[PDB]
Amino acid sequence: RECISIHVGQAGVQIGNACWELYCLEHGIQPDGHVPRAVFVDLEPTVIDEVRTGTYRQLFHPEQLITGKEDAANNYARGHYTIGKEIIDLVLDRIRKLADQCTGLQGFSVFHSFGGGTGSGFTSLLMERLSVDYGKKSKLEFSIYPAPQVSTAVVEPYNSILTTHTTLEHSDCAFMVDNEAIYDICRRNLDIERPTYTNLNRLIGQIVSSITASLRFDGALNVDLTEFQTNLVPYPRGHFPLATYAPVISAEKAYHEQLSVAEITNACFEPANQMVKCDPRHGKYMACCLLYRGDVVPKDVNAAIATIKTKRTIQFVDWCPTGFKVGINYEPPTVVPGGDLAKVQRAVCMLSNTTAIAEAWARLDHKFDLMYAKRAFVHWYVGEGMEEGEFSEAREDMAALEKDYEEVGVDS
Amino acid sequence: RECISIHVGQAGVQIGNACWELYCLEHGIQPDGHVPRAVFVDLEPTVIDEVRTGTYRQLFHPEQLITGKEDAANNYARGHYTIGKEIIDLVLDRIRKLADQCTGLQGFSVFHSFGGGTGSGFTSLLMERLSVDYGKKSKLEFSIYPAPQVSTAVVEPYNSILTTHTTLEHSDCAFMVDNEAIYDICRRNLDIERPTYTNLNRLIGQIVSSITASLRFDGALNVDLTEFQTNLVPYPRGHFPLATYAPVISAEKAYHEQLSVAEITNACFEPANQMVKCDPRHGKYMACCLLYRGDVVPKDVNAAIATIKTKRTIQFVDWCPTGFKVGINYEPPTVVPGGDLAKVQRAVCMLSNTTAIAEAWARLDHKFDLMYAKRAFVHWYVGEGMEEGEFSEAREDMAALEKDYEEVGVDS
Amino acid sequence: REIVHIQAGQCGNQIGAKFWEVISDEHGIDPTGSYHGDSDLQLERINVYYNEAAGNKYVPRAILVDLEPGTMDSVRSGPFGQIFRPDNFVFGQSGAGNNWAKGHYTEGAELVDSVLDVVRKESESCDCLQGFQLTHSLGGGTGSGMGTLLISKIREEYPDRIMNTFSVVPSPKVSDTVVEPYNATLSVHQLVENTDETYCIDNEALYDICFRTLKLTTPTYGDLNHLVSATMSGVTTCLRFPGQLNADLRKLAVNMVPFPRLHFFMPGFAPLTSRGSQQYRALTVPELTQQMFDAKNMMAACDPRHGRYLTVAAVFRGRMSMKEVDEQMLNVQNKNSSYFVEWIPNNVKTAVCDIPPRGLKMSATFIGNSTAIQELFKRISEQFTAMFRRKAFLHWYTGEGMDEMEFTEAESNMNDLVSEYQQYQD
Amino acid sequence: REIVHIQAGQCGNQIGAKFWEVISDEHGIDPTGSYHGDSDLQLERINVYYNEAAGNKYVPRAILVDLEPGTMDSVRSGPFGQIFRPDNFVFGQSGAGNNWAKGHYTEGAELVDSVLDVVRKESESCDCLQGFQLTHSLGGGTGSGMGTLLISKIREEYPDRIMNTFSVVPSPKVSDTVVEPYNATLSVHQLVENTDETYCIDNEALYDICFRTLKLTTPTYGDLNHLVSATMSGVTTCLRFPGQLNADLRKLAVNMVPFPRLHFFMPGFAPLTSRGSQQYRALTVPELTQQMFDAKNMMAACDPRHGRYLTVAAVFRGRMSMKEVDEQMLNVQNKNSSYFVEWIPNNVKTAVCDIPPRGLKMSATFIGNSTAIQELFKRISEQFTAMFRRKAFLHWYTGEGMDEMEFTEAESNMNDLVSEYQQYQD
Repeated sequence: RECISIHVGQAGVQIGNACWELYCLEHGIQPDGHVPRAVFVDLEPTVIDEVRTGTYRQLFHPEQLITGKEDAANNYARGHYTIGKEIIDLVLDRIRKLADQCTGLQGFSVFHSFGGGTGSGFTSLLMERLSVDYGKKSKLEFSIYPAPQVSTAVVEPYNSILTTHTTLEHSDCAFMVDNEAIYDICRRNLDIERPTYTNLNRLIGQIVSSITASLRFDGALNVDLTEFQTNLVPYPRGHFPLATYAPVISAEKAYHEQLSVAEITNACFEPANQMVKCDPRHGKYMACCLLYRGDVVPKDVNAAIATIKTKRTIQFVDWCPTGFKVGINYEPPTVVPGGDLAKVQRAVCMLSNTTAIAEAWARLDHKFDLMYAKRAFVHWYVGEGMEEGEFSEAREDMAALEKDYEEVGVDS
Repeated sequence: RECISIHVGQAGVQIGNACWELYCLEHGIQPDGHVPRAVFVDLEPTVIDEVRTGTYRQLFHPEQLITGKEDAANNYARGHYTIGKEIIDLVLDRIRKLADQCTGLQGFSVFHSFGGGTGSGFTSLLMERLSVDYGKKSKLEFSIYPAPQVSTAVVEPYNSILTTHTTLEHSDCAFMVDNEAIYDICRRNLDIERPTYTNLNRLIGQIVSSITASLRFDGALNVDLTEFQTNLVPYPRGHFPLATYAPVISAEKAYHEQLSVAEITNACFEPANQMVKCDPRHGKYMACCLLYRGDVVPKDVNAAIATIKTKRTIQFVDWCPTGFKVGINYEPPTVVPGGDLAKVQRAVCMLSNTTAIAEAWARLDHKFDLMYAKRAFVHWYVGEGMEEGEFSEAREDMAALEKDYEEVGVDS
Repeated sequence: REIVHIQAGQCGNQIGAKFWEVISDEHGIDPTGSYHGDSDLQLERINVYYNEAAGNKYVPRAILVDLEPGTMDSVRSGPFGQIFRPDNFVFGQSGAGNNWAKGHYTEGAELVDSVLDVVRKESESCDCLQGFQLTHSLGGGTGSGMGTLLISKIREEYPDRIMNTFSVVPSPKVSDTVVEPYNATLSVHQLVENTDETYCIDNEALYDICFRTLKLTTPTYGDLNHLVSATMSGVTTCLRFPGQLNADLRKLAVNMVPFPRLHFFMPGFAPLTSRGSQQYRALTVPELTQQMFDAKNMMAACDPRHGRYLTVAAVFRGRMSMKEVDEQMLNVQNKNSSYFVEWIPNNVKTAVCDIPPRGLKMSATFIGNSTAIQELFKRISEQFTAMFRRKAFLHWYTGEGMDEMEFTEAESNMNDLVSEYQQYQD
Repeated sequence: REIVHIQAGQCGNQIGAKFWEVISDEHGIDPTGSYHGDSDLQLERINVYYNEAAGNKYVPRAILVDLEPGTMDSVRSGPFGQIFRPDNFVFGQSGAGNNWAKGHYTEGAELVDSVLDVVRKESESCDCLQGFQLTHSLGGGTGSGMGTLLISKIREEYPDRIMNTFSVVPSPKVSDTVVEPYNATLSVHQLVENTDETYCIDNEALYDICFRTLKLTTPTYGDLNHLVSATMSGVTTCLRFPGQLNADLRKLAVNMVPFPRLHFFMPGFAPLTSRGSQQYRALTVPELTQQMFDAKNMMAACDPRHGRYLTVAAVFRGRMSMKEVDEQMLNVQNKNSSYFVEWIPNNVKTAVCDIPPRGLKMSATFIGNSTAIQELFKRISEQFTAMFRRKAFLHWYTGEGMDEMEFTEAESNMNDLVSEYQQYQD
């Protein structure tokens, strides 16, 4: 029934504090109410401390807040092997102590930031140690994969080609939200050149609320977590769909809010609104899980979608007749009291697997090579319990992820 | 009906003052009320004096407070033979003067600290002289055996391989509480790097309250002292079970207190909560006496235990179908007004014989050899009325305690 | 006689709320209240759907099967939601995944025994059992998979009592799900081989019939459901009323199924006029047959005009002349001799209750067994292949312990089912 | 006629408080008060359980045997606790160790004479003695050992008067003790050879029957006990009431025990519906037999459906038709001819009191002698061997003056007892 969550890496923790905020906010549980149902991991104390100093301070147990005073290191190796190792046990312990206390759970919603040290590496083995300790569950990892041109870390790809290959054979469904492609939404669909990280977080903090929160919440067309991976992954590769939200209108500027279904659903497939720089440049969808929430008439949907199924310029895979999982919830969304999110009475958090990422992965793989081609910051990992193996052998890994996402599509 | 108690050795006396404190505390008998029912022995005045100067000063009779102004000596020999001898008579006298005054007693809860001078030696002959003067009773000795790595005395093992062999053929059931493995609980399950001895004492001072106090106290499933040894020792070796407590939560930090039975019972078998560095590294339980107290529904137990009986990873001995003595009391625990103990409305003081100590004894025996192998501080005992005999012949003793605790298990 | 409704899945469930919303009023049973019945006749036959315990509490004898709590917890937390004895709620807090395989082999298969248990407690209620009503959608997990199992088990336990199935076959134009043809083809398969009377409804055949035959501009689901529930009341419950010429599930079955497949029908209600205005009362009777027998007005997607009929059952329920009824039916059978199949001299099965739908003067449920429904299983079957060919979202099935030969099976089966049905259109 | 209850051990004791809590109200006897009886019939037969001294003080004629003070000092310090004459309390302040051997050979053996003393003071009370009621648990000292002795002595003192035994056989799933099979196997042994009517109850068969047949979410012990005590009231006390066709311990015994073992039964109550809602009143009668004869609802652990019956005794107590009673029983005997053994043309022993359980309209205690209980002594017997083999916690027995041949004895005996019972299942 439940779904634990492990927010790993400063980012996964910032986003965590955010997604965790939106929660109580739409459940009437102020600062000090019940008890969360997740954990927080980081090898840099000062960040988890922000959850220990700032807002939502006492809504957590100093037990579900793991820290390694030591060093973060923007390098996979160190975070996965060398350092990150020391903490893992302890980490697990909570996701085994928190996993027990419950009643027939469904899985762990993992929150990490692909291209980091504590986020890429660590998790790599966290999800790793999970796939074995609970192979019998769902492993949906919600990632924030590398901005297409606006990356931060100098190494980023090293850290992301490595978190992909190690987690690939362990996740159930990996959701993806592109940090940059979300900015566009903040520039083009909300207008603000002042987007603090605290915003992107409010956003995913939204799209995510549509996943677990409301879905695990009764409705006219419930959709379990398992449901996802089933209706969402055509193949064992921990396939990565993309998150998209519909009423991303500004709560100040424009106001046409009352945008009946027929509109908000069409607003999902236009590439300029998908929290991912993977513009459907060719990527044929192969399965979409249209999660609606608020006042929505099933016919409105079983029509708004019909209209789409016949737009053709939206070309769905061949081997897939119908790939539209319509998830209907009741309670409308719940916008921050005064952030910058419109606040409509219905939304569409549609996520999907698109042959599109054939790109995004490509463009991120290429990156890697360029540097590896010169070993660049390699000495930083080797000296951290890794080898020419793990790199070269994780490169070959993704290689067959560029062929995979190619074969499962583009061909009939 | 009753059970006298002889707190021997400074420690056994500190722990005594503690266990003795918790008592009145949950019986509404302030500083000056009724009359205890035990005695205090030590060959170092200044310590028993602490019971004569400090708190619970007038709650005792200067008659049940035995002291030998002389010298303690952190050596068995001296305490058992040479010095300790002189006092014994007098000591006995009280446990014969206090044993008479009562009405059909059941035994003497002895409190000693294995690796001491007055605690190891002395008692050795105290329990010794008891097994003969009242063979017809219970001799449950509550020990605080040698910290696995954090011992104090330099000789400790000499003193503990000697208190074991001499008491072995005299005790009924020897309870064991590991000083170090209790610290962990103070670090990991209560959080405090400031644990004064006065705390560990509050703890055993708790687990012990669950033994005598409340048990000898009416309830829905009473358990007599005899009951123990019967349901707890499979074989004449004064077998040593381990003490464990369940709601060892902090009365400040976390607060999930309301942790229904189903939880507190599972919290007993996780090795990080057992007042003994004998982690069930393999030791198959062979009998557990789950003493519950507070609001507990017999079905809750006769279910919470059922769930356990089928966890298998908790492997019980072969020759033992069912080894679960469910002891239910009414009155919930009673935490110090403002120490650091949570204060729940139900607890589980489960004690048991585990093939685990096969370890603890091993690791403590080995110690001994190393030193004996060089005679180390041998001249300190010899010159105190002992011989190459008592050592070598008490070593061979435990040897068959390493084989015993091995044979009664690991085999089918 | 008796029956025991079955609310499989959410849809089948959502509808339960509407089928019982109605039926009750058509039997004067308030939430937990008793029989307030404006009359005295809405009681002598209730048993068919309730049970006697208190003396004011006649509880609906249905089953609520679903692997998604929130749903039944919306039906149980709203209006009439508090009339079902909790024992009726056979939930599966598991992940009610949208996979036919997840609710038929892996997740549902567990919750089944705890269902059959009750389906027996209700069957062994009292008197004599007739059959079970089954509501669900063939486009999801708890619906097509788990509900299609519930029957395969029911039909092994009482191959005597009947099995009406109310399926919400995947609407054409737009599919309210993606694997739809997967969850569907797989459930129709189970249907063609267990239940012996199926009434296929189409969310979009309804909209139409609900937005143009009821100037209704905002047809919420509640409505669609409501309209449907209107038909299933005319069918069953109705005939369990007096009549110059009454029938009952069997008659309906033994007059409508020429060949054992089970065959699926297409229900149609009679007075379907917009509120105020339209209240034309042109309901003498030629007006009802006018209605019922037109293309639009067939809850099905397909249009009768696109294929002969094998059988028809105008189950009227309102005082009328066995002459103006028996007569009309004829001209109708002659004006359209073209499509009405010939090897059956009298395709039509005229049925006639007495008391009409509570507030109406004259109505008539239509249960058509036309060969037209060929052009629907075709549809479904097509969608399958077009996506099966590429094994589209197949990993969500297999990965749930399924078979590559299972899908083959169903399609073929249900695909052949299309074939046969044509054997009569010719 | 008369009887003298016996509260052996804590459990048997705890239950005493519930058996007397009930029974009294079913006889209008307030704490120390007298007969407030809403009627006048709840008095002409009380004697069976009380004694006349004052004129408002009818004191329960039971025995409270236990080696743990705190217990009886909880039963005597609470509600009805102050109605037992202190003479009744035969305590053993000793160490009530959880050892069968400690309460049967070493510790209990002493307290015995001071018990028999009273069991005679009560027997030689007045009029004519029928038998003694015995409550206890076969999973402890004061219960299985000392109580199993109390009877071995009773049955030597009056091999004429009967001996009903209410045993709380060790529940499966989870054992509320560890040596359980030790204390058990050893007591069943004593039972199969002294008492001649045993009613085995299972703390978990109750939970179930108490958490699903009574939506009761927090079934405290008090409850379980309460439910049990409900059955033992229907049995005895009840039949000591008028009836179109009344029976009494013997009838019950002389109709239920085909072969001298003593055989153990499995009690089942009739109206077992959740409070508010469920209060369906579907209690015409087919509803009671519906109840009583189902699997769940058998206080035993095993399920009847897993083995024929030898005898059955529906001891109803509420005005009904000797026709709708005598009749129902039949169909029941024919719908399940499969399991009901054949060499007994009429297994069932219909019994019929008049006055029902104080606040209810119609009830019926069920006392089944099914061969199914084979699959329980099996259980117990298994647990033994698996642990006996290694002499697990045996030192607590022997060290108490026991024998390595004693355990052998019991197991075998009780083990053979399993054998025999199968001799009829076939």
